[PDB]
Amino acid sequence: SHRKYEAPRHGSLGFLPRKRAAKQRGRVKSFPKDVKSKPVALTAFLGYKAGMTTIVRDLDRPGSKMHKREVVEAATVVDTPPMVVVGVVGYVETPRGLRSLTTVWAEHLSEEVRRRFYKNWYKSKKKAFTKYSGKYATDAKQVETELARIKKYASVVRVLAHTQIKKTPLSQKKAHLAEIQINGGSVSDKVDWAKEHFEKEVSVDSVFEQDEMIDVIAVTKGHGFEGVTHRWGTKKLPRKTHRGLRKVACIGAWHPANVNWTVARAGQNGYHHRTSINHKVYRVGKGTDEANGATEFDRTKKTINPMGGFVRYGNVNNDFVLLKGSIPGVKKRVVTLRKSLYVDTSRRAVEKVNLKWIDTASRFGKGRFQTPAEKHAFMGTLKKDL
Amino acid sequence: MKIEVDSFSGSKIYPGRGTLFVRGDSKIFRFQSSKSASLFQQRKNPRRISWT
Amino acid sequence: SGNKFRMSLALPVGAVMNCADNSGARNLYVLAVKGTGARLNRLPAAAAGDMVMATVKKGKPELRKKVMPAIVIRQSKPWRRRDGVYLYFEDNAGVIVNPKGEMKGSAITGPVAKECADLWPRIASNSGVVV
RNA sequence: AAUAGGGUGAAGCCAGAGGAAACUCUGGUGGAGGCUCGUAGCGGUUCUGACGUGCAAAUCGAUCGUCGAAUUUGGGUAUAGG
RNA sequence: GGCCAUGGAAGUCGGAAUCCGCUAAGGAGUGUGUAACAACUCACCGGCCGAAUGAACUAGCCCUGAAAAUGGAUGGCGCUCA
RNA sequence: UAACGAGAUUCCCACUGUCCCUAUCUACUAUCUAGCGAAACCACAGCCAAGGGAACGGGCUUGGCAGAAUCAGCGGGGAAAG
RNA sequence: AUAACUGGCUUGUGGCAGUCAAGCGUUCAUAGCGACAUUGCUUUUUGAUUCUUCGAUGUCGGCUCUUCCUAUCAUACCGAAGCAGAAUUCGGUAAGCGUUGGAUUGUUCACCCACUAAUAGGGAACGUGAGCUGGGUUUAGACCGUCGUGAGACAGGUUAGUUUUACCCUACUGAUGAAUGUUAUCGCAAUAGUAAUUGAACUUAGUACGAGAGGAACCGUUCAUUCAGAUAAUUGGUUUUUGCGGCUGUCUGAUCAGGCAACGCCGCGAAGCUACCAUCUGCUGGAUUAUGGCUGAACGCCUCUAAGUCAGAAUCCAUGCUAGAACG
Ligand SMILES: [Mg+2]
Ligand SMILES: [Mg+2]
Ligand SMILES: [Mg+2]
Ligand SMILES: [Mg+2]
Ligand SMILES: [Mg+2]
Ligand SMILES: [Mg+2]
Ligand SMILES: [Mg+2]
Ligand SMILES: [Mg+2]
Ligand SMILES: [Mg+2]
Ligand SMILES: [Mg+2]
Ligand SMILES: [Mg+2]
Ligand SMILES: [Mg+2]
Ligand SMILES: [Mg+2]
Ligand SMILES: [Mg+2]
Ligand SMILES: [Mg+2]
Ligand SMILES: [Mg+2]
Ligand SMILES: [Mg+2]
Ligand SMILES: [Mg+2]
Ligand SMILES: [Mg+2]
Ligand SMILES: [Mg+2]
Ligand SMILES: [Mg+2]
Ligand SMILES: [Mg+2]
Ligand SMILES: [Mg+2]
Ligand SMILES: [Mg+2]
Ligand SMILES: [Mg+2]
Ligand SMILES: [Mg+2]
Ligand SMILES: [Mg+2]
Ligand SMILES: [Mg+2]
Ligand SMILES: [Mg+2]
Ligand SMILES: [Mg+2]
Ligand SMILES: [Mg+2]
Ligand SMILES: [Mg+2]
Ligand SMILES: [Mg+2]
Ligand SMILES: [Mg+2]
Ligand SMILES: [Mg+2]
Ligand SMILES: [Mg+2]
Ligand SMILES: [Mg+2]
Ligand SMILES: [Mg+2]
Ligand SMILES: [Mg+2]
Ligand SMILES: [Mg+2]
Ligand SMILES: [Mg+2]
Ligand SMILES: [Mg+2]
Ligand SMILES: [Mg+2]
Ligand SMILES: [Mg+2]
Ligand SMILES: [Mg+2]
Ligand SMILES: [Mg+2]
Ligand SMILES: [Mg+2]
Ligand SMILES: [Mg+2]
Ligand SMILES: [Mg+2]
Ligand SMILES: [Mg+2]
Ligand SMILES: [Mg+2]
Ligand SMILES: [Mg+2]
Ligand SMILES: [Mg+2]
Ligand SMILES: [Mg+2]
Ligand SMILES: [Mg+2]
Ligand SMILES: [Mg+2]
Ligand SMILES: [Mg+2]
Ligand SMILES: [Mg+2]
Ligand SMILES: [Mg+2]
Ligand SMILES: [Mg+2]
Ligand SMILES: [Mg+2]
Ligand SMILES: [Mg+2]
Ligand SMILES: [Mg+2]
Ligand SMILES: [Mg+2]
Ligand SMILES: [Mg+2]
Ligand SMILES: [Mg+2]
Ligand SMILES: [Mg+2]
Ligand SMILES: [Mg+2]
Ligand SMILES: [Mg+2]
Ligand SMILES: [Mg+2]
Ligand SMILES: [Mg+2]
Ligand SMILES: [Mg+2]
Ligand SMILES: [Mg+2]
Ligand SMILES: [Mg+2]
Ligand SMILES: [Mg+2]
Ligand SMILES: [Mg+2]
Ligand SMILES: [Mg+2]
Ligand SMILES: [Mg+2]
Ligand SMILES: [Mg+2]
Ligand SMILES: [Mg+2]
Ligand SMILES: [Mg+2]
Ligand SMILES: [Mg+2]
Ligand SMILES: [Mg+2]
Ligand SMILES: [Mg+2]
Ligand SMILES: [Mg+2]
Ligand SMILES: [Mg+2]
Ligand SMILES: [Mg+2]
Ligand SMILES: [Mg+2]
Ligand SMILES: [Mg+2]
Ligand SMILES: [Mg+2]
Ligand SMILES: [Mg+2]
Ligand SMILES: [Mg+2]
Ligand SMILES: [Mg+2]
Ligand SMILES: [Mg+2]
Ligand SMILES: [Mg+2]
Ligand SMILES: [Mg+2]
Ligand SMILES: [Mg+2]
Ligand SMILES: [Mg+2]
Ligand SMILES: [Mg+2]
Ligand SMILES: [Mg+2]
Ligand SMILES: [Mg+2]
Ligand SMILES: [Mg+2]
Ligand SMILES: [Mg+2]
Ligand SMILES: [Mg+2]
Ligand SMILES: [Mg+2]
Ligand SMILES: [Mg+2]
Ligand SMILES: [Mg+2]
Ligand SMILES: [Mg+2]
Ligand SMILES: [Mg+2]
Ligand SMILES: [Mg+2]
Ligand SMILES: [Mg+2]
Ligand SMILES: [Mg+2]
Ligand SMILES: [Mg+2]
Ligand SMILES: [Mg+2]
Ligand SMILES: [Mg+2]
Ligand SMILES: [Mg+2]
Ligand SMILES: [Mg+2]
Ligand SMILES: [Mg+2]
Ligand SMILES: [Mg+2]
Ligand SMILES: [Mg+2]
Ligand SMILES: [Mg+2]
Ligand SMILES: [Mg+2]
Ligand SMILES: [Mg+2]
Ligand SMILES: [Mg+2]
Ligand SMILES: [Mg+2]
Ligand SMILES: [Mg+2]
Ligand SMILES: [Mg+2]
Ligand SMILES: [Mg+2]
Ligand SMILES: [Mg+2]
Ligand SMILES: [Mg+2]
Ligand SMILES: [Mg+2]
Ligand SMILES: [Mg+2]
Repeated sequence: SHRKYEAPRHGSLGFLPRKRAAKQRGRVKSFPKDVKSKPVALTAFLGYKAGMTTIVRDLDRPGSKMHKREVVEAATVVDTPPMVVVGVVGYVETPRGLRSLTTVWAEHLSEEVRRRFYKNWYKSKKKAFTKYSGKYATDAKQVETELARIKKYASVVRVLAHTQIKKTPLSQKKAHLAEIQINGGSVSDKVDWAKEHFEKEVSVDSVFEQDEMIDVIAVTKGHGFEGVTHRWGTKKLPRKTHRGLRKVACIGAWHPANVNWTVARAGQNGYHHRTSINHKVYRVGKGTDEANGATEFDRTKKTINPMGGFVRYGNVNNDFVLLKGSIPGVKKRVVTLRKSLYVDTSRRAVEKVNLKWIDTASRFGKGRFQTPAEKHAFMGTLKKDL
Repeated sequence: MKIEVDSFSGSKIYPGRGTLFVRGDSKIFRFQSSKSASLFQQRKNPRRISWT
Repeated sequence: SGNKFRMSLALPVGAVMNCADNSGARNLYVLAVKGTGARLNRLPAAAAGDMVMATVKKGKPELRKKVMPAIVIRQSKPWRRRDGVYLYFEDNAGVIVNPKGEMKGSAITGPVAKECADLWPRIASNSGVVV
């Protein structure tokens, strides 16, 4: 017999299996499609989730009841110090898919990126890339030959870049190394750009502009093993049910004499790889700017950091990106920021954002001050100040 | 945008922070956090709350 | 005649609110909410500015035992406005109206949510303080 | 042989008041009852709770009926398979 | 402008009639188009051309008729002058 | 039919997480370890679909397929056990 | 060797659909219907039978959850009308997507109130009891009515009546892992899965249409329903932070400072977790179905079709998204 009433299914079948990600660094499954006519430019950047804040902004949305009126919106801070270019990979179009042809590396690698290739760095002789560094001996013709091979045969050129994680407050010393696809220009142009950028820093302001829409690749928060009630949002069984109520009562019909793959079952929740799209860039801040949190209406000399620092992260002393809303991951997670895969002309995508004010009260409690000067002005002299 | 002031303690209210209570007599009350709001719903005297 | 943003629902089916107009009713018992879709076991629920089908549980005898439209004008469940402000009233109140949103009373006691006044010009006309 | 602590306030009795009388009223005192709230006790309503290869071949937890009598109970004794 | 109905319908609204004359040729009308006519077009007759043509029926294969629940069975693959 | 009722039934006030619609916390389990160490059950065993068949196959036929050793949960099946 | 669930054959009966076309439809058989007859399909009815199970397959209903069918209630695109508009009716491709909240009833069924785009019908051992519940039915106690001399009966009514076990195998959900020289980093992508859905308001516009009454639609704009995936700014919830303060009883001769009350109680309470009780995000190309066409024979005309060809659906395949074959 049929179900008494027709209700929608619990959960999405397009995010199965709900298993842990193979790596903690989210990987870009698909890059923006290459257009030769554009200039040579990067399509992605690596950052670290610092924390969330609040802004005030005047809305430009004709026909809305909040048009030209202040709205209060949640925002996410991504600490993004400039990345260092250390390598380049060539991809070839084959009848079996993309296949990596060659990887060319830079002469000098910093210690933070050479720690990426080790599980026990302190016990090692640190021999990685020493003979390869010797490959540059007084003519470096091996490197030029491989680069010419890439120019001759590669159809997709990607750069290898790593974060400068020593500039962040994280205690982790391993850098995060990723492939970032190069778009724009011919294959020769991409290869020349990659070679000429070896051992150089690339900033966020060269990849993302303000008011842009970008996508976020990250691994979500882990919750461990979870029951069906919270893992899948199933209905709780009555209070008086024997042997418990946080279950799915019927896990299958008599036939097929098996449990179906579509039935909600208890298991591991969170720590999934996710791609979240259409997050607007409200601010690309600079670490050298002493008015990160200042706007054109709030001229308080103020960094983006709240009072007492970001909870469980620290201070953002680098360039940063202020994104609208929420992005996947937890604090300190490595986050991949990717350019959008399509052209959005909606009023939400083309609106020019001008910020009024950014909240910098403490996130560690009911903070009520934006600045220590404001605090001591409100409370006056204390006993500890003498 | 405007900085608001707590009705019970004088604490500075920034956009979004705290709750806003409209009594039956349409008097508008502003609370910067749940702490002062909870005291007010207990009909405490802010004049006698030692930190307001 | 209006497009108000989503608000936290305050009055599920079975809730009894105050009747804030001088029509002679004192209670308004919610039995349905206009615009409620389908979801198994989920109760229809109304926010301020929502049209409701209601009966008068307490009031003049000629107002009792009938289904009539009403509009919620204030709610005690806090809800967030697009300016970030969380606000709530001291009580939940409504007024009896037509299917067109026209009041059967002629005055409103107490404040009215700006969400409700922005959506029903009839209730705005008869309203005093609007928050 | 055993049965915390409270509530209610029956007869009888004392004083005063009204009435022509027959009588009535008020304030106390008194401490009745297979009365009542409720321990121990005796019982075992509900969770159709726990457990349900148990601590246990009937228990455990909360909740509950009654709790000064047709009360509870030890021992001795009598009644024995149509 | 055949008639009667019908304001009128004159072929083209419903009824009648179902005629005659000439015509190789014309329905007292095929339709468009009209308030009706006009107007255009078909039955209809001819002028042109260079051998087929029209109607009804019969039965072979194929198609329609042909809608059920796990995914699935000419045994499977697959097969189209097989 | 007053009073009484762990009796059956309907409604109202208060209360409420019974529910909208779920969330959070504590102890003991579960979990891992040292030591100790049973029982039910057992033709052989253990992936599916269709066919046919004692008309609902783990085994047969035809297909899909198929790669050691494993852990915590789970309650579709073993037409599970009793 | 034989009756009460499911299952199997049948399909009278139940349900659904055809054929001819006497009639209905102001005229007019077939826009929409359609008698007398006649051909079928289905197994959600009930019969008929008794093949399997009586060294037992837990027999109603509801709750929960997944999936499938289409004879489509709504949503997409269209053809038809006795389609002027609006509305409505018939039909095609269509199961991608949705199909509700309640009063009474154990109910399935039913019937009302109400919202809604719609409140379609069904299957999977009449799905689903080592998932629950146990109101009904169907043990034993008891009451009533009728029947019986009686013990008792009732397919009549009523009340109270134990719902057991998973640690095995498989399967599902997740989690490790030997060996394919070792170890590390970055990758490719076969295959499998897949995601969005519907409504309202403004403008178009009191316009087209219409005597009037009435009254659309495309582009665009702002919101909302159901769903999905995240997130913890803010607000709310939670407190063994037993963090701070308060309170009672008792104990330490008093104070200070503490112990206990099977976390003693109360107010606040960060962090963490978490809520349509909070916020953010949910993409764009091709090929097609129905259908409407172009050229064009067959058949000197005609014809969307035969060869060839254009546009085109909530469909399909990609883009994108999830896993990464532990013998790629
Ligand atoms: Mg069912
Ligand atoms: Mg790709
Ligand atoms: Mg090589
Ligand atoms: Mg090579
Ligand atoms: Mg945890
Ligand atoms: Mg944790
Ligand atoms: Mg949980
Ligand atoms: Mg139970
Ligand atoms: Mg157990
Ligand atoms: Mg915080
Ligand atoms: Mg709070
Ligand atoms: Mg329900
Ligand atoms: Mg006297
Ligand atoms: Mg006296
Ligand atoms: Mg006494
Ligand atoms: Mg007492
Ligand atoms: Mg006894
Ligand atoms: Mg007991
Ligand atoms: Mg029990
Ligand atoms: Mg047990
Ligand atoms: Mg027992
Ligand atoms: Mg008691
Ligand atoms: Mg007691
Ligand atoms: Mg007793
Ligand atoms: Mg008693
Ligand atoms: Mg005997
Ligand atoms: Mg004998
Ligand atoms: Mg004998
Ligand atoms: Mg005998
Ligand atoms: Mg067939
Ligand atoms: Mg089939
Ligand atoms: Mg075949
Ligand atoms: Mg065949
Ligand atoms: Mg053969
Ligand atoms: Mg009772
Ligand atoms: Mg009772
Ligand atoms: Mg009765
Ligand atoms: Mg266990
Ligand atoms: Mg051990
Ligand atoms: Mg043994
Ligand atoms: Mg079949
Ligand atoms: Mg077969
Ligand atoms: Mg079979
Ligand atoms: Mg068979
Ligand atoms: Mg069968
Ligand atoms: Mg099988
Ligand atoms: Mg078997
Ligand atoms: Mg085989
Ligand atoms: Mg194994
Ligand atoms: Mg089983
Ligand atoms: Mg077993
Ligand atoms: Mg059965
Ligand atoms: Mg069957
Ligand atoms: Mg039949
Ligand atoms: Mg049949
Ligand atoms: Mg029949
Ligand atoms: Mg018929
Ligand atoms: Mg026909
Ligand atoms: Mg049958
Ligand atoms: Mg039927
Ligand atoms: Mg038999
Ligand atoms: Mg049988
Ligand atoms: Mg049997
Ligand atoms: Mg049995
Ligand atoms: Mg059995
Ligand atoms: Mg048997
Ligand atoms: Mg049986
Ligand atoms: Mg069974
Ligand atoms: Mg029910
Ligand atoms: Mg169909
Ligand atoms: Mg249709
Ligand atoms: Mg007609
Ligand atoms: Mg479906
Ligand atoms: Mg299908
Ligand atoms: Mg789609
Ligand atoms: Mg509804
Ligand atoms: Mg219903
Ligand atoms: Mg109900
Ligand atoms: Mg009810
Ligand atoms: Mg009900
Ligand atoms: Mg009921
Ligand atoms: Mg119905
Ligand atoms: Mg059946
Ligand atoms: Mg059944
Ligand atoms: Mg059971
Ligand atoms: Mg059942
Ligand atoms: Mg079962
Ligand atoms: Mg019963
Ligand atoms: Mg049963
Ligand atoms: Mg009985
Ligand atoms: Mg009889
Ligand atoms: Mg008699
Ligand atoms: Mg008798
Ligand atoms: Mg009998
Ligand atoms: Mg009976
Ligand atoms: Mg009964
Ligand atoms: Mg179990
Ligand atoms: Mg168990
Ligand atoms: Mg076992
Ligand atoms: Mg076994
Ligand atoms: Mg497996
Ligand atoms: Mg497994
Ligand atoms: Mg897995
Ligand atoms: Mg859409
Ligand atoms: Mg208008
Ligand atoms: Mg008008
Ligand atoms: Mg007009
Ligand atoms: Mg006009
Ligand atoms: Mg006009
Ligand atoms: Mg007209
Ligand atoms: Mg009008
Ligand atoms: Mg439109
Ligand atoms: Mg969620
Ligand atoms: Mg506390
Ligand atoms: Mg206190
Ligand atoms: Mg004290
Ligand atoms: Mg002590
Ligand atoms: Mg203590
Ligand atoms: Mg004690
Ligand atoms: Mg609190
Ligand atoms: Mg909090
Ligand atoms: Mg913490
Ligand atoms: Mg959601
Ligand atoms: Mg949205
Ligand atoms: Mg997407
Ligand atoms: Mg196209
Ligand atoms: Mg075509
Ligand atoms: Mg063709
Ligand atoms: Mg991989
Ligand atoms: Mg692999
Ligand atoms: Mg091999
Ligand atoms: Mg091999």
